[PDB]
Amino acid sequence: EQLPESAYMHQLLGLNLLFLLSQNRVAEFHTELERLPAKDIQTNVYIKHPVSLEQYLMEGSYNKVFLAKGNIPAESYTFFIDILLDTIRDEIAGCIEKAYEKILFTEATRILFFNTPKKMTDYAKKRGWVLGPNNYYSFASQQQKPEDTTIPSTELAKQVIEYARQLEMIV
Amino acid sequence: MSEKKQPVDEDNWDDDNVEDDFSNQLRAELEKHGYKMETS
Amino acid sequence: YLSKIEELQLIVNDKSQNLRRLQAQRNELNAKVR
Amino acid sequence: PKNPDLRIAQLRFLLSLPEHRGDAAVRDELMAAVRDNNMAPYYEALCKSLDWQIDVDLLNKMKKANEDELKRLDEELEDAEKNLGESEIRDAMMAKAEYLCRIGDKEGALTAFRKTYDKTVALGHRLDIVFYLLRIGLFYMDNDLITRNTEKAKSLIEEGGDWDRRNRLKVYQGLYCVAIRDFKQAAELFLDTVSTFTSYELMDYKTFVTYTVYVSMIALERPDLREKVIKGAEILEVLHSLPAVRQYLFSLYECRYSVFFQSLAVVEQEMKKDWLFAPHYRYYVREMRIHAYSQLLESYRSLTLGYMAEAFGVGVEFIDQELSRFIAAGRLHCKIDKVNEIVETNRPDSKNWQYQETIKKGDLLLNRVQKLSRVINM
Amino acid sequence: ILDKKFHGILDQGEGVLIIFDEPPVDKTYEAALETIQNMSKVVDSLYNKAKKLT
Amino acid sequence: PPGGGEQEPPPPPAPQDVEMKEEAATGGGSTGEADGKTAAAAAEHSQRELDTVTLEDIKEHVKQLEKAVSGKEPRFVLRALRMLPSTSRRLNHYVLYKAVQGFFTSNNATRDFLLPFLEEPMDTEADLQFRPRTGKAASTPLLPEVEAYLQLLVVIFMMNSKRYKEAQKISDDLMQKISTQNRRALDLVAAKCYYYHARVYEFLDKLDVVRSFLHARLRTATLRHDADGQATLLNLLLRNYLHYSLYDQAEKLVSKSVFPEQANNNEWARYLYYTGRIKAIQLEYSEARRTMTNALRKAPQHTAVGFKQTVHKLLIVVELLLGEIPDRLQFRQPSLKRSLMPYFLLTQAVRTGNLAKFNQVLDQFGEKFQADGTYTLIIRLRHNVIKTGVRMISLSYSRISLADIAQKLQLDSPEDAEFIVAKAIRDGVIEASINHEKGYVQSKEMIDIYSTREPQLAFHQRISFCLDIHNMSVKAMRFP
Amino acid sequence: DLYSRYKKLQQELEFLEVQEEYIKDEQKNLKKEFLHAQEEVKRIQSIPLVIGQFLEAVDQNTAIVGSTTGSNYYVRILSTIDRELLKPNASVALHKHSNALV
Repeated sequence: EQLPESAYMHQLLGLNLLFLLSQNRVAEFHTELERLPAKDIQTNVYIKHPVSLEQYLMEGSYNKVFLAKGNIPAESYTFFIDILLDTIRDEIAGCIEKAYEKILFTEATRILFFNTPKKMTDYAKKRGWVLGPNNYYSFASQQQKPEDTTIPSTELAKQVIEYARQLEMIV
Repeated sequence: MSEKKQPVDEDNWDDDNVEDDFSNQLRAELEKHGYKMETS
Repeated sequence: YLSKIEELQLIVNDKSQNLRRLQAQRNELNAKVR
Repeated sequence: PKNPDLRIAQLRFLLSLPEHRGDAAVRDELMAAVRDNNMAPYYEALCKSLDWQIDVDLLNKMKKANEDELKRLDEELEDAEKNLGESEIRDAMMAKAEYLCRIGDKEGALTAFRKTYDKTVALGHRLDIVFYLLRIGLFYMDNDLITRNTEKAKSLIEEGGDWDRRNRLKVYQGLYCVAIRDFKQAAELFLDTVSTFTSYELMDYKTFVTYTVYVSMIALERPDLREKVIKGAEILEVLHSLPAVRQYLFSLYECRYSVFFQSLAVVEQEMKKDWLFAPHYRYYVREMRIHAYSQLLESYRSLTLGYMAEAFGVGVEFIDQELSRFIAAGRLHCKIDKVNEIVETNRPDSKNWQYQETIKKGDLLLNRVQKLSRVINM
Repeated sequence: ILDKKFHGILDQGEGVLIIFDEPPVDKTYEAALETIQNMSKVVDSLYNKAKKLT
Repeated sequence: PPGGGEQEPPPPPAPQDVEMKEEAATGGGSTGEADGKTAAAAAEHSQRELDTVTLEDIKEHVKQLEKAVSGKEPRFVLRALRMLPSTSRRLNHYVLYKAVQGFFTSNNATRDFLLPFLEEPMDTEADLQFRPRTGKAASTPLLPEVEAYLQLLVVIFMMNSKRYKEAQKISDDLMQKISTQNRRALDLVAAKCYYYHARVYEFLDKLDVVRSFLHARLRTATLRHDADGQATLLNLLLRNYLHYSLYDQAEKLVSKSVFPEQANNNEWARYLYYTGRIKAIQLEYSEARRTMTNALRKAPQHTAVGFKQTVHKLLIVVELLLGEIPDRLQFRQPSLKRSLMPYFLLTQAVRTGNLAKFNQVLDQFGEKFQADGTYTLIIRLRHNVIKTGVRMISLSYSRISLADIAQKLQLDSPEDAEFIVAKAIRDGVIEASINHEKGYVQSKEMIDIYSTREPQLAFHQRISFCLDIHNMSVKAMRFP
Repeated sequence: DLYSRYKKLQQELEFLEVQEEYIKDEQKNLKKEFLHAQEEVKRIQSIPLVIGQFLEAVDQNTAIVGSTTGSNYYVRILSTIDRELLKPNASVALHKHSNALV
């Protein structure tokens, strides 16, 4: 415990924070934040702004994250915030399947990226969301809970065989 | 016995749940009635 | 050392003797009631 | 002599908790304190009231008069053991020891009560002692010393069927049930209102009427409510006496959905400045709100704020936030819409209320038996 | 409706009354009055616990 | 001054009576009866020695001025005790030194003769045989010198007393530990002295040398002997490897020593608590909240004892991080309101849908957070707050506009109300459908896949727990 | 001596194995013993029953009855009887020769 200061100390942990966020190492992400108690909180905007970035990545905010990505006046970060770009690309490509029952195409152009790309072919073909007239169309799927009725019945067979088994015991 | 090692250091509760509903907003809510009967 | 610790962790196993105490009082119960 | 003793604890509550209300209370607290020779129960309030500039002689002459009155009886005891009556010593200074205990604190209570209790074989004196315990344990709000001899008195009640102690303890357990959040029990104990003797704790029979309406307007919905307080007559005459009592009754039974908070404003502002409702008036208000909203929402399913603004009152956003909190509180299930101006109801609310209370009591009972079963074996 | 003489629901834009009913709620009493008493059971056993401890 | 002159004689002798006879009878029973007792990892007099340690945790701490225990140290160290006929004159000396203390005044030799207060177990070729005698007589003198709490020139002599206790570790790890369990008596004595050893290292720097020593001290269990020392040393290894951030916790994961199987209900319960905090720091909640609750209800045996309120504090951190939340002051104490009320105002803020109440409390009591070491709540609890708000309002409104709920919950924009509610669906909170042309979020209701699935799963837990109650009840009833 | 002191402990380990196996089967067997013993008790009634009346009880498993033969007896009782069913005054079945509560 001598610890003299250095050149890239305050943002080398930001580099590790960035790519260990881009690995989805969230347990590592929150056990890494412990060794610098107030350095990561009170100050050091290239720690506080990556974790404010993650504070926006907490719930669902997409383009506010890209505003924060559109302002880092530090060094490159690009080889890992492009991984963050892609992990937001499949984030919209994951949360598309919810109650976007119909969406006009150019708002998806705004949120996704790339105005008239072949990435619209990538999404509309690798994904579903049938490229119809100015609209990604939502298909329907069901579960019905029909047959089960039986996995209830056999898991209750397991559970009540267990109840009877523990009440059963005698040695 | 039980020295509990020290390096370290109804009547009350259901209506405290209800009071946590009552705490930050409308504590003595009786006048806001008469405050807002003439507002709109 | 080889013939030393083996006896000790053998005598660690004597909770089975107390289980036999439990079951001996249980057998006492059932035999006397019968 | 503990009959005028309730107004003391009344003013003990009424003085200290409202900040600006601190003049008339200390005035007639003095007017009650420097007579009756009161010495002990007000040292806390002496540290809550003023300095009482000369505490030197004005109270020590009083406690010296108390010492004279005390050991005239404690030197009457040898004159009463000369002719042993029914232990005339203890029979004399039992009520005079409760005089001394009206002066004193609860130590004179806890020794004089259990002293004179094993004297008598006539249980009426025992019943009077139990009344004394219930009253002084209510004075210090000792809600646990009194629940012992509630049961131990009901054992002394129920050797048959009587008048006195049955109706008296009906009043006593009614006040204990209204002390805690217990309302259907308070209504069932205040069911009588017929042979409730004009008392010291019933300092007005009219106040007894106000209490038994202020809990019966919560307890039951309507399957005896009209029959007791509307179709009845003995309650109807004395609620016909006061306007404000009959006001909320015929309001809520008439469903005048705007005068409700006027009536409730009067009753609630009195409820603030009234004792034995201090942890209670807050849940009381939302209770009345949901109880009115139930009988409103029961009839209609095609209703909205556009029906609220003219028959209920104003502040559509207040209706919005209030019903939002009360519906999202797991209470009065009915679903509301935004600007399409729709408040739809769920027509049975009897699916999960079925499942509800059983899990909600099993939670607390299992949490009890966890710790208490792991108490044994260290 | 208010007097429980009747199990209905009204319409204002339609003038339609509709009748519906589901009687049995025996499970609530059935278990709740067990549990409320067993509270007092374990509170009676509290004294035996305090006697065996100290 | 004459009054103080007669306030001088009565304070020595009654401590000089009971503080004498406690270790006289108790230590005689312990050291002599540890020969037999087929389970003498701790004798019944060793639990009585635990009880006397509980007594002089509040009776006397310092080396006792006014000349009371100041002669008990050169009395109780000057013990050769080679064989029992050579101890009878010492049994007389136990009263003869009291006669010396009564005829004259005693001689309080502080901080100079304490190191030749460690040469009396060498007196005229003395004994290393009864190491619980010399171990208990190296704890009960030398640890009240630490309860003097001097921290001046004798912390090195504290340390050298603990170096002679490392020589007690040498005699512990070499001298004939076959079936006597002098080692395990010294494992409970080791627990005690390692706590006070640890407090010495609390008043000084990090013990990374003695952390390697503590590594070896843990690993010397399970192979030479294996009883309860692994427990005590496991928590004594945990105590700062919690407080220091790095690796240590994956080691707690891969630790195949979670199970020392009994720890007098004290160490086991607090072990549950420590590993509960450990599982709580890596965001795992349901696995952690059960051992948090069990650790709270497992060692409760006071009223507001402190670290009981530390566990009762930390317990609802993870439940602020769940979404379901209890009212915390269900166990409030009159020695607790100070240490509950800012934290209770925090959970007060969380139990509504507001976030502007929540954001103020960080800047309010971030210094309290610096004290409590719980910064991780504020980076992620906003998530749970907004999930609670959207859950509440979604249960409220059947059909809501995003451009109303967003500004009602200060989101400042309607377009990410789509995002937050879209992951209120994607994260599985709400089912509610949206037209993303008009911006309205209609919500519907159903039951009966509730009643087909949901209650029976809870009843399975209830009856598994109550049948475990039945199992433990019978298998602990059957000792008679 | 450690060759002997280590080798002789294997015998006691084998012994504790044996008895831990043994008391399980004993415990299982004794319930079969117990129920057949219960029903071998039950040969007492079968058709010569005489009717006394219950008068008093000393304590557990001892009572006092007075027969309809005028006199009065100090009898023992069977462990079969549920003790709720008695002690105001009940017509009770007695044995002829032994004259005991049945």
